Amino acid sequence: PVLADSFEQEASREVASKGLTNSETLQVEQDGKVRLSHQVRHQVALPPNYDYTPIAEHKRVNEARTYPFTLDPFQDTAISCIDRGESVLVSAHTSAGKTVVAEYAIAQSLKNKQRVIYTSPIKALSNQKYRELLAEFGDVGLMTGDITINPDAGCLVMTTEILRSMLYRGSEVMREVAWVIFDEVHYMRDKERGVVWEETIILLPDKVRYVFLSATIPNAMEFAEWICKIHSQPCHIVYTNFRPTPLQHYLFPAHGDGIYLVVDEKSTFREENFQKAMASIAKGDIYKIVKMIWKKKYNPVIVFSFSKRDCEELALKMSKLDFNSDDEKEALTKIFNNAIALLPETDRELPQIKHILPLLRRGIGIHHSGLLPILKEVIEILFQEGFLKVLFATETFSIGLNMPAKTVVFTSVRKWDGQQFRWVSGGEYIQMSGRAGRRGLDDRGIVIMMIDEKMEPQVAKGMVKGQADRLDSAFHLGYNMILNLMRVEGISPEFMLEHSFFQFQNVISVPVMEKKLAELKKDFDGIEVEDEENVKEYHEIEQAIKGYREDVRQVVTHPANALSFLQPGRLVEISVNGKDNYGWGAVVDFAKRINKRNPSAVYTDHESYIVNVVVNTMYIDSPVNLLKPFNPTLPEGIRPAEEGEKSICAVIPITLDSIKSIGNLRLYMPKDIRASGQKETVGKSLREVNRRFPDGIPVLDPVKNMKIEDEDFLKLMKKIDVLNTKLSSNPLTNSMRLEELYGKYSRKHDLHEDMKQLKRKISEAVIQLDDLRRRKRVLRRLGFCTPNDIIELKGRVACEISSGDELLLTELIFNGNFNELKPEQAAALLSCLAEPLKAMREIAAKIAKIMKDSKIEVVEKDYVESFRHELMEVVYEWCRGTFTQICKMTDVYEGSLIRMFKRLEELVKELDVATINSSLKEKMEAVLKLIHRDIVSAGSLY
Repeated sequence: PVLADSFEQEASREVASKGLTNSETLQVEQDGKVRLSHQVRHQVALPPNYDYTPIAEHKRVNEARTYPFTLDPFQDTAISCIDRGESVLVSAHTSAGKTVVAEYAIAQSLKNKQRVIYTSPIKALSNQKYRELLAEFGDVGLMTGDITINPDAGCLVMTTEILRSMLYRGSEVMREVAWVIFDEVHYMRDKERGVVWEETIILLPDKVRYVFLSATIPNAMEFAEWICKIHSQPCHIVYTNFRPTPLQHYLFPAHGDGIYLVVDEKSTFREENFQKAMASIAKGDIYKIVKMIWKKKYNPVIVFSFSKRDCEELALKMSKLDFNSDDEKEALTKIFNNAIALLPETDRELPQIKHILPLLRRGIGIHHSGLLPILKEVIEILFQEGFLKVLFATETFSIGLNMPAKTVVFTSVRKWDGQQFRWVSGGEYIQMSGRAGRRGLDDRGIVIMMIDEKMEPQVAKGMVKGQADRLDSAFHLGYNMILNLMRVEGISPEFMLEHSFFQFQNVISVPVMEKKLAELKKDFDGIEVEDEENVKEYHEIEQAIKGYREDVRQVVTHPANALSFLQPGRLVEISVNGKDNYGWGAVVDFAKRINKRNPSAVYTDHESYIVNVVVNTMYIDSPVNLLKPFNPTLPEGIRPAEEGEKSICAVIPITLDSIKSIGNLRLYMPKDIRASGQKETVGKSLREVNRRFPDGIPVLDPVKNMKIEDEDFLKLMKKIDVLNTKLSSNPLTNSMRLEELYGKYSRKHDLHEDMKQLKRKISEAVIQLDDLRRRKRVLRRLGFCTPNDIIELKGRVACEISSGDELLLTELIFNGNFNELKPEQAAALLSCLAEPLKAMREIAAKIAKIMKDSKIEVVEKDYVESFRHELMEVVYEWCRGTFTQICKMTDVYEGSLIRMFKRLEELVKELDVATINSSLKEKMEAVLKLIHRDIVSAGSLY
């Protein structure tokens, strides 16, 4: 395919505000308004020799849909693609200003008595768009699993999954369908729902036209080419950095009194205001800012926290304040109780609505991942109406609601993940902050970023003036899809892979690699070194030496030997993960690693113990306030200081792989921790000891000190002497150029091994094929036949898609006909004293030996513990019947229930797809009755 018709256009709007500062933010226009611009870029991907007319030159004859306001060029061009009948992709921020474009496509379809599909990811947003489209268009139709009404329609709204099935099933409506409109296309990078999007598209007919709707996305021109490649047709892209109601961006430093406009409505980076801000460098800070905003009247606020545990402590500490808005509570309680009575009664009690309602009263709440879907949409409507003024809410919203604005306040600048404490990304920042600002209802949206760490200009420039995450494919070959590939005709797995966006992105990367591997092949074949033959043998010998003593380190540093040493004060040589030398330090303590985020986790012998060390070589700006206990993942920003930087004393966690050597020395370690100078004094002792051994600290001899006398060990040391001989005995007896000719050849060798690894990434769809090949090799040993056609067992999967592992579950059926009180062991596969949990584990490892036999991933415990015993006895007791009792048996939020209830249940119950093991199909309808009625009519529409 071919790229053409590229152009940028400028556009500018008018709004004036001083906001949260002392001065007016922008140089003012006479009206009291402010002239602000935004750019809007377009290009098209065209098929070879396609007769194209430049979209700028186009004139629409017949306005399908007509609009009251002046359209924007980001809109106006998309609409001319649609009217040229040329697929178009639009990314802009969720002003949902995109809607204008969709509305046009629809109306254009129905004007032509054609049919057109509108897909969103989620059943709910299907209803919301449905109601919206219904009110404007009439013959609209809704297809969820949940709801399905007037399908004999011309405008059909369906979940993305619906469509997937329909393309796989009878391409039925499809025949009359002109345009398919994908909302929230950026969801395709999701590791989960992200394959649905890709698959679906891939399936679709080269003859249907597309309208893609995205949030802003860096490279989307890679997306259109793909469409232009696989549905052989023109695809336009339409991007804008437009912001519906401009944003302002403050840092609130944590000593906490002054507040600094850091990025403007341009976005001009207020560099000076910033460096002022960093200079003025944590519970109560938040209250100060909470009160401040209700007082400064930037009225409703989402206070983003990254954990559930934070949103709950911080929403209640502001439940002291706005217990007012209570002449408003003289109205609130009523639509809030439009609910609790709609409940089952026993499931209407409990610490559920308890608490909550003062916060409701006090114009406040929290935001789940733990509440109830109605508990949260009452809130969402409480937020819609602004009855709640501060919701202490979490990163993650229902994918994705509509939310009140004016005020967005990050409680932080960092995110955990077990545990990197890492900076918010460019991407994360745009989404979360994207919530501040309301159309018309706000002359500006406000972003306030509680910072608490010295942070470089280019770091924050990346975070506050960054871009959104790449759309990168999330495709991969799952079984219950391979089968469906196999069965229905015309459509090979091998056709899917070659057609995936994934293999596409990979296809583009290859000329990229080539240009550099060809750029590196000029440079390795550019460095020529004298007596290369003589240098080499010398270079290799020194490297063989390098490699053996590494083997030695691995022994010493091993927990069988090391641990018996290493008392507080032990001197240790730190090179963490091999790249961060922090030199000598002293042991504070150590501990068996306790991986809490993952129960069934396995660690190396070296990675299995965590060591605390005082080092004094720590870069001074390292946010050492961030590293957590016995968690040797050192946050980005925590580095050792290099030649000519300032240092400090810190206590860091390491693994035994971070240890370069154990000294034969112990200094004094205060058991009084790092308490008020205690770690600094040790810092002075390290300074002393490091000054007392400039050359180095005497290392413990493995043999004379550590009683290490393995036969295997000694032979290693012997090899070392053997080399050290041949090496010394080399005619680079101080060759006067030894450091010059080594350096010259080492660069040659470094570039050589690097040209190898880019020679490998290069040349290799041919990557995805193996899992395909290997999944069939697994599959044939089971349910598909050996010529790769679907047999019986591949009926006991292929139709599923909601598989809690479709193959361990298909295999337990044709084997284990249990009782009634014990088969709640589906908790073991769908949640992520008398036990039949060995029947799945004896069956798994065999299945997992196959997955090992067909050369896929791993059997060993990780496949066997892939199916979790953790909450196996909890969901087990629920099979015997209170809602309030079961919640006393462990520690999982009451929102984990309506998911896993509908996730352990929806696993047991879609077995639609036409009959039979009798004893199953009956004792299991019972299995479905003993849990549904305990929280009966799930029921949740709006």
